[PDB]
Amino acid sequence: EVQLLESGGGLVKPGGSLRLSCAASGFTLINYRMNWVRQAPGKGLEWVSSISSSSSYIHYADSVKGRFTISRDNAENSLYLQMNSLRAEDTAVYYCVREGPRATGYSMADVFDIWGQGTMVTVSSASTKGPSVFPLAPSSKSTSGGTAALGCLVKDYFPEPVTVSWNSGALTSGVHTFPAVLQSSGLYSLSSVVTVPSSSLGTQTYICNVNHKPSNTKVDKKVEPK
Amino acid sequence: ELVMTQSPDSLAVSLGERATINCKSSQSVLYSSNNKSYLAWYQQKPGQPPKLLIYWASTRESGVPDRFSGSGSGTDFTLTISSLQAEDVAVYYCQQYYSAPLTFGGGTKVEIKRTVAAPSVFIFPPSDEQLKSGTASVVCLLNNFYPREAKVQWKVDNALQSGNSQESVTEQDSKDSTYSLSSTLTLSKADYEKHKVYACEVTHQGLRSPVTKSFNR
Repeated sequence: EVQLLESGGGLVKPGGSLRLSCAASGFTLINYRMNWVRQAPGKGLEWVSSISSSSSYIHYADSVKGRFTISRDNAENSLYLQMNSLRAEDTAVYYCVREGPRATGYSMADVFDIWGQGTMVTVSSASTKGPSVFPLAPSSKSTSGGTAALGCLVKDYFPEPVTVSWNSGALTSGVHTFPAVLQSSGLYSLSSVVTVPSSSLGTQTYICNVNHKPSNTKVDKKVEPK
Repeated sequence: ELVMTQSPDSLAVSLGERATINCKSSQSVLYSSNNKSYLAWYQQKPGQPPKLLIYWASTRESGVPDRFSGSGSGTDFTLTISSLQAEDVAVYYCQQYYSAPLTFGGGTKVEIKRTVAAPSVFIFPPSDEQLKSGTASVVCLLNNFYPREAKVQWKVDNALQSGNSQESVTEQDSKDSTYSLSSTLTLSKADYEKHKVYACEVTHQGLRSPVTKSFNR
């Protein structure tokens, strides 16, 4: 009910620019001080920027100064980050976050008590490449006792992330989606597996739903036995 | 700029036992008047935003189970989870919200200590779909084992491979506290057809001796 829905992000060339936005539902922006926090793949959390309710007090982290403009639209219950002149080092997941209610204008700060799902931003010279999705067919060689393993190989894509769901979200138990690994080609590869009752192999349909937003690739591969 | 230093980097604790993490800040975050320490703890689980646990050093957020508790004042703080649960595995971050810019500790990874568990090993030959395009990926899967460390070795026609594989390991499972591992052997369709016996050889403390899964083609 109380939450922050983020949009924007994706692949951008060095020197390029990108605009993030966040929409709040379940509460009213006007009452809280709003921030952006980033987290680079594999590392810690870094405060990026903050904006008081009236936009009268605005601050930026050193690393970002001059290039980023935060702004706020209380009427629309929205928050924005305009990012210009982007660099490799700005590659990260960006979260919009609400500061707790004791934070006002220029007072002592409060805790980051509400976080958006985050938006990935990749600053790269390389053009995007959509994955190839290959089945990992269940067989007598992916079967142990009563359970069989099947899955999808999501190969040669750039940049991150790729999302994988099974049967449009229905199937979640037994699912192991692995962290992408970087290949020698400099492209990413990732695989998702599920373990299911052997008994069900003939009767239950198994599909993986691969989404790669950056290249507009939405693939739905059906995985077939033997 | 306040620097937050967490300790240890990594922690492993038996289920239901006690996990304690430390946070030391370069300066005191104790504010005279209100006498509160402006320190917070967050929990981050793989692929999720941090969740707030504790604020002002020792107050639980609404809805945070009481096994979570923070202590300390000024410069030294600790997060302790009195009885660790399988689902409490995450990276834990302290943050000072005392003076700007707000800063975070480098995070501490909290894992579970389980008894050793042997991997289930599965092998997958390349798809017809992928062969139709000149590439051949062979996938080896190690399912639900412990500890994390496992050695996966590919032998094509008994020839020990190298430089042609990638592996990936999941994060610790939030129910059974195990790991899974996926190793991919890639060959050009050409090289793939110049051989018969593809094999995955797995070595792991849960196995009495190495285990081999294979097939022909």
